[PDB]
Amino acid sequence: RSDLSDLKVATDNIVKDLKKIITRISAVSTVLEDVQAAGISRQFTSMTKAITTLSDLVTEGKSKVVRKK
Amino acid sequence: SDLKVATDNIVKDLKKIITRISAVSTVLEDVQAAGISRQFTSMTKAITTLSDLVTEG
Amino acid sequence: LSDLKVATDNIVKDLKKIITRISAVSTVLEDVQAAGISRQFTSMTKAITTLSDLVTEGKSKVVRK
Amino acid sequence: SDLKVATDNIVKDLKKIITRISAVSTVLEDVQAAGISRQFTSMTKAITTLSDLVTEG
Amino acid sequence: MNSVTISHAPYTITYHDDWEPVMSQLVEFYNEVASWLLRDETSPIPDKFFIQLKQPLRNKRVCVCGIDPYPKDGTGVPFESPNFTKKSIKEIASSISRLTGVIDYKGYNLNIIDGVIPWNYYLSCKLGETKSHAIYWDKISKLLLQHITKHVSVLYCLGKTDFSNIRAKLESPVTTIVGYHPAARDHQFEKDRSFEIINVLLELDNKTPINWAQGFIY
Amino acid sequence: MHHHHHHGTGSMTSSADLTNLKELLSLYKSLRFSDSVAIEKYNSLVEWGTSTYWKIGVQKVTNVETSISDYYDEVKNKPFNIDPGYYIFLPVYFGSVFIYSKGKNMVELGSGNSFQIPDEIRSACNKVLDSDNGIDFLRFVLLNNRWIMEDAISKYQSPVNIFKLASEYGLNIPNYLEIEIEEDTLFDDELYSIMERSFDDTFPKISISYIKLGELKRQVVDFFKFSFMYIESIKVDRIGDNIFIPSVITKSGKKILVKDVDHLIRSKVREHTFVKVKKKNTFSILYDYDGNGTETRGEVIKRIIDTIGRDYYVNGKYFSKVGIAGLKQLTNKLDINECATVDELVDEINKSGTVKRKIKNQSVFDLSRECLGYPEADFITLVNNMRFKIENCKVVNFNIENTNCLNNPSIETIYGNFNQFVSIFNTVTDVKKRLFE
Amino acid sequence: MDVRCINWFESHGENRFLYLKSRCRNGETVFIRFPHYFYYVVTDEIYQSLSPPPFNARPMGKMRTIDIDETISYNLDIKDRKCSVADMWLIEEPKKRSIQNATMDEFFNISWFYISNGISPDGCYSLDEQYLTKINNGCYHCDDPRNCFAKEIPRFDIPRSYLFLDIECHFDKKFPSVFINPISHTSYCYIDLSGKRLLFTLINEEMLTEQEIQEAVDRGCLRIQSLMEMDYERELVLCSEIVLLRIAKQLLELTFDYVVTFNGHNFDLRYITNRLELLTGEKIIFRSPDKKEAVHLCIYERNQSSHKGVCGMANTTFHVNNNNGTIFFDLYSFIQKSEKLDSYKLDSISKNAFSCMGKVLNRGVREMTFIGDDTTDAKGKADTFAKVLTTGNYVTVDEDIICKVIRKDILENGFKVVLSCPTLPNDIYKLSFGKDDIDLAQMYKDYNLNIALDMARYCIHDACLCQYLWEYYGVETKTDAGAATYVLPQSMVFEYRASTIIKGPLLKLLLETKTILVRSETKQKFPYEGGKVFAPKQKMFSNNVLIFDYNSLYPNVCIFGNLSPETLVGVVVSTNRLEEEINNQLLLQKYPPPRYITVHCEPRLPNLISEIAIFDRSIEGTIPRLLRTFLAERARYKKMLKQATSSTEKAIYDSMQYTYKIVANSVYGLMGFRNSALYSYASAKSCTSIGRRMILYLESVLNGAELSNGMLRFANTLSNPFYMDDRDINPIVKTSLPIDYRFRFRSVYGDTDSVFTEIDSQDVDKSIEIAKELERLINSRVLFNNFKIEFEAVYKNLIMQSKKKYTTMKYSASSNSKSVPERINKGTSETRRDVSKFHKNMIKTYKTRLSEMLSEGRMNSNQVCIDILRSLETDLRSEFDSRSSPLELFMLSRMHHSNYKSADNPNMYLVTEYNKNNPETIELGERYYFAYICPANVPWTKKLVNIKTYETIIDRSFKLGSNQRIFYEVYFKRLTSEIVNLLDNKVLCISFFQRMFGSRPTFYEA
DNA sequence: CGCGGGAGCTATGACCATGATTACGAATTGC
DNA sequence: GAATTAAGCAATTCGTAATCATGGTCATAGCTCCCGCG
Repeated sequence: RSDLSDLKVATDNIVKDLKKIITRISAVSTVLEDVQAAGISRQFTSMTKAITTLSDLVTEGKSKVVRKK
Repeated sequence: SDLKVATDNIVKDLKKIITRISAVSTVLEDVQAAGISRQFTSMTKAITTLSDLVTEG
Repeated sequence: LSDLKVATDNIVKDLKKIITRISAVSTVLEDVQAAGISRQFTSMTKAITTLSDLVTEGKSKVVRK
Repeated sequence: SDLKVATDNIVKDLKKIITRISAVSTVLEDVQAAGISRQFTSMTKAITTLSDLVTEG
Repeated sequence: MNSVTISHAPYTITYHDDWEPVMSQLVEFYNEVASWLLRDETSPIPDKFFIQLKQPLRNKRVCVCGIDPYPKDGTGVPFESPNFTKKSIKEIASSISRLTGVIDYKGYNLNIIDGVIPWNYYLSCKLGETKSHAIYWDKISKLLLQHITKHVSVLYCLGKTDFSNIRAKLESPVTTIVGYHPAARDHQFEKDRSFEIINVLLELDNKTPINWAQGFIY
Repeated sequence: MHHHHHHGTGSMTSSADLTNLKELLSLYKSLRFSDSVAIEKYNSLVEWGTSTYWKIGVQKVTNVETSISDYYDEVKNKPFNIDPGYYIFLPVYFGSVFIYSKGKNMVELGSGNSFQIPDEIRSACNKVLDSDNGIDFLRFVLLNNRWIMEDAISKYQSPVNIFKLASEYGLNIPNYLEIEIEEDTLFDDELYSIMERSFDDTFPKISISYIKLGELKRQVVDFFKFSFMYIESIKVDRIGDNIFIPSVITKSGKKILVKDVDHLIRSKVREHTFVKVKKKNTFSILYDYDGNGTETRGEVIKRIIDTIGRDYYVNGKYFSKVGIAGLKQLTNKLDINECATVDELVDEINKSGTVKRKIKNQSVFDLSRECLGYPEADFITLVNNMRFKIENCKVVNFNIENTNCLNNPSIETIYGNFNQFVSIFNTVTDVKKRLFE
Repeated sequence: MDVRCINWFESHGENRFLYLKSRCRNGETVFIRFPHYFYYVVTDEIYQSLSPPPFNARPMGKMRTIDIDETISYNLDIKDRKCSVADMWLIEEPKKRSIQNATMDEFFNISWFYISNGISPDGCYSLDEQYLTKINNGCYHCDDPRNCFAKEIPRFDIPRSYLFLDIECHFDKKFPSVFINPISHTSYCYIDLSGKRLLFTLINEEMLTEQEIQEAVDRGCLRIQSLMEMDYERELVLCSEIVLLRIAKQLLELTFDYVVTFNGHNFDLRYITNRLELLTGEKIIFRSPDKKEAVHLCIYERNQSSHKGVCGMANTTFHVNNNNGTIFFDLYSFIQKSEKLDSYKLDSISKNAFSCMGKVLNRGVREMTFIGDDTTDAKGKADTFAKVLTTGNYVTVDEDIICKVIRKDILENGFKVVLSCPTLPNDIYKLSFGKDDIDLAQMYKDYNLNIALDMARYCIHDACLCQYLWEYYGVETKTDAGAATYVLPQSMVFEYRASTIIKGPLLKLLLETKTILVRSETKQKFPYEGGKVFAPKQKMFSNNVLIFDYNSLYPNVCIFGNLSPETLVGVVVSTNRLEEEINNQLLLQKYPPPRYITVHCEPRLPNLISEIAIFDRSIEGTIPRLLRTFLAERARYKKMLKQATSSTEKAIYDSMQYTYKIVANSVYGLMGFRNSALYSYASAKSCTSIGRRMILYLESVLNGAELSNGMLRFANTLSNPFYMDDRDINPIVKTSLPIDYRFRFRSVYGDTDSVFTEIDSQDVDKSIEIAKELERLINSRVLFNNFKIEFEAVYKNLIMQSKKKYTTMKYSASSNSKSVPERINKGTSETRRDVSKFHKNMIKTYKTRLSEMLSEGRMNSNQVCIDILRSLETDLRSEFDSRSSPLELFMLSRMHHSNYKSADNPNMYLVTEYNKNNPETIELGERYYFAYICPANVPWTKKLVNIKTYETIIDRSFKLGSNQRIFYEVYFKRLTSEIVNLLDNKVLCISFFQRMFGSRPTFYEA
């Protein structure tokens, strides 16, 4: 917000912050693999809805930044 | 419901990320489009592995 | 088991997955602490202390001397 | 109800790893022993950081 | 610069390096037309048939094409008259003097101008006859003018009836000007401004305009 | 039958075809400068040249990029030392760049379309071109309904006396200052700021062009900083009787100037998103960049109208208003005094000979289209997709046939205002009936 | 003094004179010299404003001058057309005079001589000898062509003189050169004023040895040494080449009515005059009838530049600069202009022309006897074949086998000839005069006296073949018909295209109607829409298809709509629909539908949405009165053809009605042509629009037409589309047919002027009777004013590949079911000249096989697709492996021109490489045989790159080398594409085309 | 213990090759 | 020496060349860990 003389520092911020949230989501990936290997019974329909919402959000993010010319 | 609120604040923080990249994404350069398309495709590979791991088990 | 190369390769490649998973546990715990929900970490502290005792015993028993 | 059984499975896998290192440890030889010792320094650094995150409140 | 053998009376054709790709066919046609051509007393000297082959074609950008040499006292260079008794070169000198304003001239020569190759279509004519050796020089003229129009940019033809078929006589499209003959009646060569058109068409092809005052002989 | 030639050739050696070829050469040398009409004339004349002389050095053109950058040079954003000598300084203005070449139409840079200009500006430009033949073109700037001559690029003469003549026939000009220098003064930001201050024009300038006395290929010099300011809203401002300018507004309140509607929509300005601007000392100037979003042309126009308001439509370079429209809009487009009915209007048109001649020459549909300020091709596209019920040259009932035109929101806004268009068109048919029948 | 006009011709410079070659009843040739003037038309005030007085000025009466300018109007405030009636004068000028504002300057001075003096160029005239001033023997001067050429006596027969010739030249290379190769043979057909048809051939004695010369003398061929010893009565005469060329010069200097030679101006007469300048220096001197001027024979190359695209040079015709009145006629140029054949050399022209059916009565081991008469072929075809066989030497049998004639007997109504032919099974074969199975270069290489006499026979066959092609095409009757109709000199009839041949009768029309058409503004460019070609609704028809063709549709369109440039009231255009509806309402009120017709056309500009042209029908214009004159005179000459008994008068009237048909069809095309004197973009576009509307109207009434209970029910209301008409609009129409007929009519296809109606019946005679009923019912009720359809044919098993491409059998109105089917092929590969004869033959046989499956019954297309693909696969592999079919069957053709947008077109470069390498010069408009040639060492190729670089032009001297081969793969690709376009299912066809050539085949979409 | 050198995986945009699409022009017929 | 003509478009097929879908390959940034030297 306000004024940015160069955008590129905020671009470095969003690259590092999105790297952080990739580390979070890989962490929950390989600990959900851990609790699946533990053998406890779970119901992950709400997780399926949550990753469907996440997929819709990341396709909305990718639909207007990926293709040039 | 620890994973529920975990996926909840990942959804919230990622939606904040989507809003700020929507604010800045009108004016992105070419090598920026290349790098952030690479980074986004890595993240969608991560959620594809998530979908496979929670579908197969 | 001859020349102990396969056993050393196994105990190198497994502990990288182990440190990846315990860094994942720390990362998701930081995430759920940043959620704002109140949580209690008594049994987690007990498990962390006993695995710290076991890994210090392993470090004392793995010395080359 | 899931992180405690996750770290319980971590403790069980570490028990298996510790028992097999104790089985092979009649001979180790110095370079891989020093490598495993530096891996154990990384182990206790990760454990120290997670202990800080559970004692910070 | 280059020479090839000829079985007939000129016995030698001197040509420039850019005149090379038509010379085998020109010798082939001349070796069948010359045995019948050299019976008639030609208005140019038979050793002066191919003077214009000694001129390069890359520096030329416009070609002034006549249908034949002058029927009397043929120099062998088209529109060249040291005596300056020919009416056609007098009208060329009059039109270029109307272009430049230079009225104090002794004679005119289209050969000495940079970028201008004066050309006779039929390279020879009989003494006192017009278009006499047309059947001898037909395919030779088609070949040589096709080479010129492959090289030069603008073709200027000094005849309306004579050069009416000039698009048929040339296989490649070239900027062609079928102008009026200088000796034509009703003063149509006095009326037209074809050398101005030559200059304008050369600046349309991004070429250097012709200094027409170079051709005056003082 | 050789009284008819073997293959007859025309009088292409004559002086009339010489003058036609010289016109071809002069129009080819100004091919990028000319409009579409002179480009079509050039294509027809190249076709004539191929028909007569069997080959022409130039070729027929289909699309020509309208750029006068051959008479300009690459712009620099660094401070630079200047050579000693005489220098004339002309400001370069923010608005859309237009040129008035020798084809007597108003050529637009980047598209080549001929723009419609008022009659007094057209007459002043014609008098300027007829007074001095050596002018290649007249560079103009369109912003806020003011046609101002940014520069007058010519080969032989200076633009100073040309600008003096443009002041004489009524064309608006910037202040010209002939300031000479002695040493190699570094043209920094402070000297540029004091030069813009000494220009003393309230109109927005983007850069400064310095003019040599005897040297062509003139240079523009621009100092700016690329900035990215967050956007609060897009607000419209009144610059005419009916039309509006876009003006995009930040959180702090700094007014970022927008060149036109096409400049706003080609950069894809979205609410609460960052934009690329050229930061100046006083004003804020939006950069001439292209947006990188996936949103299409019709959808970005639709959302810009939806943010501004559904009673707005795109009219060329400027937005416009719809509403009630009676006799006063026809009055102000007829530049005469106010009317209450048809009878006083037709009597004072009978008093005004020039207004009556303009009514006679212009068609009724064109007059009623210019009354409400409609775009030309967009309104033709709207009318060409719908049917009418007509009695005595009056649209007593109209219905729309093709719904597919209504996805464009400008067409939908003109269709909403078509009732007022029908009322004004019935008024102008009544006027043309009581004058010439 | 009774004369009949032979030719009109002008003096070659100096004093400009116009001469008339004319023939009396006793056969004495009469020359009349006229002072040829530059005629100009000015008004009265311009005529008095002339500072130099005119040489002559005849009062032309009050003639209206109308400004024919197509100015578009965006409203109905249209100013009236600028009609200015003034006294007008014919400014006859001996020299060319530039007169400001002089009207009617588009017309020829020869046409102005014709119309103003009342002279028809094909007319018999009783001359008043007081106006004739004698110059010398046989030549007169007429200073007053009005009163002298006033009595038009009817036509009388004349003894026309002729010189049909052809020459042979020696050659060791591909083509002879003039300077190094002597002339071997000059044959002539000397038809003089007495009718004594002399066929004599000159033998070159310099190509024979002395003992060979005396052997030729002992064989009966007399030998001469000069001109005075020459006798035209003996058929074979030996001489030196100088004496031969002096005989040629003496014959060409004779004032024949027609010297006719096939490819003669380009090759034969040019070679004669050039070799005459070579060996002796003499010149063929053409002298004027008054003998003031004398010109030499110089073949001037006349090139016809095209008018489309780059306007490049399209055709080249060669002519003779004679001023003695002889119509030096090149048959090569004439049949190039008229006929559409693959090659225009004399062998193919004689093969197409003189084709006859010959039955076999006697068969031998090598001598096979053919008999042709009126039973074998049509009437007059066998007599024509006997006439050609009188001097003929070789007969081509069944398009493939060329046979030398051993003995020829001329019957009373046919021919009897034995042929050097193998024994053949069938009884009836096609006999034609095709190619000649000799190798003329080797035949000249080993040249002896038997060779000399055989090519003397071939040379006299070619010289008489000029006569047989002259009489076959009716060129004297077509010449007289073009002279009378186009109002041109008889030499000028075929040498001019549509604009000059319309400028004569338009001049007639403008002087009867007292009308002047002027164009003050420049003529700008628009494209427009032509006729509406409908999509064929079914690709195949097992049922009969009725052909209802309009009787000269676009002339009836112009006469009906008054579509002339001056009757155009205005062009109403609209950029928007609202102005379009305002203009529609104001067109309904302002211009009433009976007096004015509103033609809704396409927009001429992309911003316009409508364009309506208004035509005043209170008085008729130039185009309708000209076309009414053309159609009335064509009907009149067809009526006199019906009341003619002699074959000569029948030929004259048939050529008259044909020439009027050609000029009436030409009036359409000259309205759309920008530079024509008939140009009117609004009238031409309205002509196409009204003709399209009539096509839609006739298709719409015939779509779903049901003939039930002896009553015809049209589906749509029988309304005149242009205006409300007084005639009945009831669609249910009484017939004159039996009640039991319950048949459905479906308009499946529609041409520019033809509507194809498919009746569900399959009986032929029933379809013909019902269709004649439909034709008369349509002409009585459906159509209106001058619009009449003529029923052309019943199409049995009509096979339509696409639009304008169909193959069918003809069952005409005169024909019946008992008559033999006649093959009409339109637009497909048999008429295509870019298609090899192998492709034509196989598409004919396979289309006949698919016609046979359609005639046998309803059976599935998958199995038939399979068996046609198997048979095609077998035939194409057998053709690729065996190569049994000859070079001629795989040989394409192309017309050479210079109308090319790209200068580096491989067609232009290919013909340039041929003319640069090979001694044969291909002119502009020449049709050259080409084939696809690659070296034989390459294998079978699936993919194709650089196909047009494989083009090589094939001539008569070309032989296929051992290392070279024909590229058969592109022939199989084109042929297989044409098979699979006819086939139904795409899936097997794409698989076959990919397994055979490895590409995706293009399929037509209906 | 802490960060640099280096080496290897790993997608990923830019670029090149191949083949299918389509405008584009000539040839040709039709009416 | 010069001197003018010159039929319209609809529609199909075949070859050529510019353009683009698809796919292979190659630099290339990320990026992640192994080893290491102080």
